[PDB]
Amino acid sequence: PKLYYFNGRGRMESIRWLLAAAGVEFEEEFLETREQYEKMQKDGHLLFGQVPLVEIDGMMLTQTRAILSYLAAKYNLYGKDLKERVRIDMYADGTQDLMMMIAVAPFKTSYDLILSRAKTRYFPVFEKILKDHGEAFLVGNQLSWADIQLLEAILMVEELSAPVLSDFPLLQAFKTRISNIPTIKKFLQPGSQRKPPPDGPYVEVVRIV
Amino acid sequence: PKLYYFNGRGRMESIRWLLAAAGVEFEEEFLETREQYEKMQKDGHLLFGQVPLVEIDGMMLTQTRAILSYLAAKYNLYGKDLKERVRIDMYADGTQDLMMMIAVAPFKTPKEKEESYDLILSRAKTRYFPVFEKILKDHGEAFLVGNQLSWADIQLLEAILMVEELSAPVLSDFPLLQAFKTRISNIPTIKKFLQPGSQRKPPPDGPYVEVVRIV
Repeated sequence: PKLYYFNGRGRMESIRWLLAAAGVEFEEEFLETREQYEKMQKDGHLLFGQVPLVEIDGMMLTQTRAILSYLAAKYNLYGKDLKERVRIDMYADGTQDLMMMIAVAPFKTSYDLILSRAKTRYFPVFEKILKDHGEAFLVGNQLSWADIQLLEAILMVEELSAPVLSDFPLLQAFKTRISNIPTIKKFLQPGSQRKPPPDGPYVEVVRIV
Repeated sequence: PKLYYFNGRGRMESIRWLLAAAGVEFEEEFLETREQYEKMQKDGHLLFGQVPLVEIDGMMLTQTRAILSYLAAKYNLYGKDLKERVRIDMYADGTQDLMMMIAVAPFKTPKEKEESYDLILSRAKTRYFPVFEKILKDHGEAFLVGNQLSWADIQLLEAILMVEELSAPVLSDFPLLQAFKTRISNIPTIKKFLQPGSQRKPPPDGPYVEVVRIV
C-alpha cells in the first residue's frame, strides 16, 4: 500500500486503522500543497478527481468506502456469509457516520450533538449487541473490521469527552480487549502512523489543497 | 422484500432499482406521518434509528450502503473477483455521490437550490460522465465491468436519467453513454420498471419535502 492524503485524519484514518489491524505495513505520501494535487489529477491517478488515493495490488483505488471493502475482505475481516457481512456493514455504517461528524466539525464556525448522538444513539446499541450475545467480538466470534471501526469511534468520541462511556460497561471491556490485540496495540504506541485530531492548519492545508 | 421509506425517491430509489433489475418482486409500505416512524423505532426495527428499512431474508436491514451490497451480491450483480468488485464499488460511489447531491438539493432555500443544480450539472458534465464515457470507449464493450450486467450499470443508468431530468441535452456530447442508455433501458427488467405504471418514483417536489420534515 501507499496511502495518499493529508498529514491529518480525515477520510484515510479509518483505512490506516484497517491496514494496521491486519498486520500490514504501509507507506504514506502526504499532500502538502496545491500543486501536488493538480499533478496526481492530470497524471490520471484520481478517478473522480478526489483523494483518498491508495496504491495497492497494482491498482490505484480512489473512492473511500470502496477501498475499505476491498481491504476488509482481502485481509479476512468481512465475515464468512452475506448475513455476517451485512451486520458488519450496517455497524460499520453507523460508526462511519459518527466519526465523519467529528471529522468535518472543525471546518465550521455540533460537538455537543455528536455527544448526544454517541451517548444516546450509537453506544447503547453496541452495548446490548455485546450484552445480548455476551461474546468478545461484534460479529461471529472473530475480529471483524467492525470491531476495528467501533474502537476507533470510541476513542474518537473519548477525545471530546473522556467519561462518555462509563455508563456502558461491556464497551469499556470491549475497548480494553481490542486495544490489547497485537496489531492494534502496536498501532496505538506513541511513535505511530496514527494521526492527531484536526487542529488549525490541518484545516488550512486542506483549504489550500 | 418489504421496503419502508417515504412515497418519494431518496435513499431507497437506488434499492428499488436494484431489486427491479434483478427481476425480484417487492412490496412497499410508506412512511406517511410522524407516529409511524416512532412506532418502528421502539418496536426494535430501526438499528441506529433511521430509514431505509428493508425486510428481507427474515432480517430487518437498515443502513443504506449495507443493503445495496447484500442485494447486489445475493442476486449476482457484484463481480466474480475482488478486482472486479472494487471497480464496481468505485464506480458505484461516484454515481451514488452525484445522485445524492440531487436528492438533497430540494431541502435547501432558493439561491442554494439553483447554485447547487447548476453545479451538479457542472459535476456531471465535467467530472463523472467523461470518465464513464472512456471506460466504455477504452474497452468498447456493452457493459461497465467484465462484459456482464453489474449493479454499477444499474447505477449509471439511474444517474443518467436523474441528471437528464434537470437538463435533457446533457449527454449528447457523450455518444457511448447515449448508446449505454438505449441498450440498458432495453433490458427486460429495467424496461418493465420504466413502464408508466411502476414502483419507480418521481423527482422531489414540495410535498415530499414536507412529509419528510414532518417524518
